[PDB]
Amino acid sequence: QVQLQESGGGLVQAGGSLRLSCAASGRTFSSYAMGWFRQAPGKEREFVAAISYSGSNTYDADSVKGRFAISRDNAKNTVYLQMNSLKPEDTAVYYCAAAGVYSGTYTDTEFDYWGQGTQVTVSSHHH
Amino acid sequence: GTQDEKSVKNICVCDFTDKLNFLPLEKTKILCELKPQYGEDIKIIANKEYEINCMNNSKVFCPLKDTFINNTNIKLYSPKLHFEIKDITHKGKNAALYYLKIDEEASDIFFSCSIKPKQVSGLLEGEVRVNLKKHINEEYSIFNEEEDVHVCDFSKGNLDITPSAGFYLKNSRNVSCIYRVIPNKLFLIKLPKLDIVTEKLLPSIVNCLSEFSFINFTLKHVQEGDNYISFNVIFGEFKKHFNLACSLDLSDFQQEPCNLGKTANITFIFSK
Ligand SMILES: *[C@@H]1O[C@H](CO)[C@@H](O[C@@H]2O[C@H](CO)[C@@H](O[C@@H]3O[C@H](CO[C@H]4O[C@H](CO)[C@@H](O)[C@H](O)[C@@H]4O)[C@@H](O)[C@H](O[C@H]4O[C@H](CO)[C@@H](O)[C@H](O)[C@@H]4O)[C@@H]3O)[C@H](O)[C@H]2NC(C)=O)[C@H](O)[C@H]1NC(C)=O
Ligand SMILES: *[C@@H]1O[C@H](CO)[C@@H](O[C@@H]2O[C@H](CO)[C@@H](O[C@@H]3O[C@H](CO[C@H]4O[C@H](CO)[C@@H](O)[C@H](O)[C@@H]4O)[C@@H](O)[C@H](O[C@H]4O[C@H](CO)[C@@H](O)[C@H](O)[C@@H]4O)[C@@H]3O)[C@H](O)[C@H]2NC(C)=O)[C@H](O)[C@H]1NC(C)=O
Ligand SMILES: *[C@@H]1O[C@H](CO)[C@@H](O[C@@H]2O[C@H](CO)[C@@H](O)[C@H](O)[C@H]2NC(C)=O)[C@H](O)[C@H]1NC(C)=O
Ligand SMILES: *[C@@H]1O[C@H](CO)[C@@H](O)[C@H](O)[C@H]1NC(C)=O
Repeated sequence: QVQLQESGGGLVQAGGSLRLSCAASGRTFSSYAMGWFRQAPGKEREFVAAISYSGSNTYDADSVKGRFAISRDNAKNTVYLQMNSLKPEDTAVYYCAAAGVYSGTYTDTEFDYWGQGTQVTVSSHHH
Repeated sequence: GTQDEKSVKNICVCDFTDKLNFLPLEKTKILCELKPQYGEDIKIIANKEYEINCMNNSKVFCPLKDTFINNTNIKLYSPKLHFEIKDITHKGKNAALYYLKIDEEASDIFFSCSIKPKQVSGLLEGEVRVNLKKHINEEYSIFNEEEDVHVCDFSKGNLDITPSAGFYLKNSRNVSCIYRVIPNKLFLIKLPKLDIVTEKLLPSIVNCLSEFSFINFTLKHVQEGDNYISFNVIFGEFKKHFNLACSLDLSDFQQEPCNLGKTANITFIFSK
């Protein structure tokens, strides 16, 4: 039993940075593996990043390789997503997910409990 | 559509009979989470028509890689476990028996099983999660009345620092034994029969006691037994009322394919 809630989302310019946060409650945080997902309006839900139980193994996708880095803090019962060099097509609602069993899958099958999702929209063409 | 989580459980048994035969609108998965404690045994009962990937074809947790390993037997990580996969007709209906026998000395493990009904639509799933792990990590000096000695056993039991494939996190690999220092009495530290126990833990415990000069101690023997490398130390008459705790770290000791040790933490109480 675990619930999730995202924060830190909003509006940003191209090449900026956002510190997305996701807190949990209920069952022990350090006993579940966390991972971020996003769904662009119209397109389907794709895999973003993933962090293991202790935080040693990180699993990322090709679209956000290097740009997005996932970090977890077992003490704070919170997982973070550091987004850097946001390309304009990153405009999507970013979902937080927790998985009781996790074998490193890059899909939504292993994740059981999900959050709500915050809106992240990035503009471009200077100002 | 979120993946709906259902939960079922019985008395030391996981019954999925006549619970996976319907079709929901969204993806669902019924869970049976169990944590054996006092050497209890577990039964997994489900309909024979369901496709069950359990026991010999389970998903086991690997502490070395901090992930799960697919399609593996659980005896490959907890050898003392033994099971049987038979065909019984429970409550009239043909059922599948997944009876596991959990000994007391069986090493800690963490694996899951997938109970999937064969259908063109895979919206419904069954899962059983098994979490065998020690839950007591803080005990006292077990004074053996026969030999008149104190024992802090880290070679087995709850304070076992032997490399195990149990689901323990970074700040959970902390076991501790508390020995209220009785002057001029023998104190035993039973440790696993390992090569590096004498090579690094024995120098580690020596340096912990020599730094404090007011601690009166005398190392007698390092006796190799059947399975325990017992450190025999006698603490003499102490002067100042002090308190000491020493750390014998084996959590970093890797053991193929997934087993990892624990950090021993012996707390010495010097009270008059
Ligand atoms: C237990 O079982 C599960 C399920 O099979 C396994 O989980 C899989 O784990 C593997 C890795 O171990 C995952 O493989 C990864 O798949 C990614 C999917 O990307 C696809 O889509 C993009 C976009 O179209 C394509 O470009 C891409 O080619 C794929 O078609 C790959 O992107 C990953 O590639 C990575 O490595 C290559 C080589 O270095 C790099 O070039 C890439 O940039 C990237 O870094 C990778 O191949 C797989 O997705 C997981 N799920 C599934 C369903 O297979 C567990 O691993 C398994 N565990 C054990 C212990 O057996
Ligand atoms: C984990 O362990 C379990 C068992 O503990 C494995 O599950 C299966 O266990 C059975 C044990 O009997 C394996 O044997 C299979 O038996 C099937 C039953 O058919 C027999 O009985 C009927 C009458 O009831 C006869 O008419 C029939 O001829 C058989 O005598 C067979 O259908 C199976 O497949 C093939 O067997 C022979 C040999 O080639 C062929 O002649 C058959 O026509 C048929 O094609 C088999 O004999 C069974 O193999 C086990 N399953 C699998 C997939 O192998 C789990 O598999 C195991 N998990 C693993 C290994 O990951
Ligand atoms: C068990 O937890 C303790 C802390 O509660 C860890 O103690 C470490 O002790 C060394 C001794 O010099 C310190 O330098 C470290 O800073 C301590 N760690 C922390 C996180 O404070 C000990 O390592 C733990 N045992 C493990 C993880 O096996
Ligand atoms: C050892 O156990 C004692 C028990 O009081 C505790 O105070 C101490 O922090 C522990 N040390 C380590 C390294 O875990």
